[PDB]
Amino acid sequence: KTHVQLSLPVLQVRDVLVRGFGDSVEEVLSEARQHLKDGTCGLVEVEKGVLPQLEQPYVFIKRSDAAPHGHVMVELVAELEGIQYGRSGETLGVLVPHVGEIPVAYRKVLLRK
Repeated sequence: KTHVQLSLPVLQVRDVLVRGFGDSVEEVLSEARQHLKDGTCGLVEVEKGVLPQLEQPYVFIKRSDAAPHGHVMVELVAELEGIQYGRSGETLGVLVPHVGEIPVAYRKVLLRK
């Protein structure tokens, strides 16, 4: 399928134990996609002071369209030293590995895979 319905655990930035996916734009997009498939991916909602507490390169989920079955359609965009790789809509948050942190909420998305 080109799209997959996922429910992403929303984590508080100060709870996150693994604060990014790796060391290059290509690796973080790769790793993010693998963790999304494996159900081991969390979402941090971006506000003032969140991104400097996480590791670059960043992987964002961004709204790709204006929401089947409650699931917002999203795609992945990476960012490193102020340059983004991908072009998409509004940020829903920054993806991180999930290693058992307790979420505050779930975000239903339809991921372009």
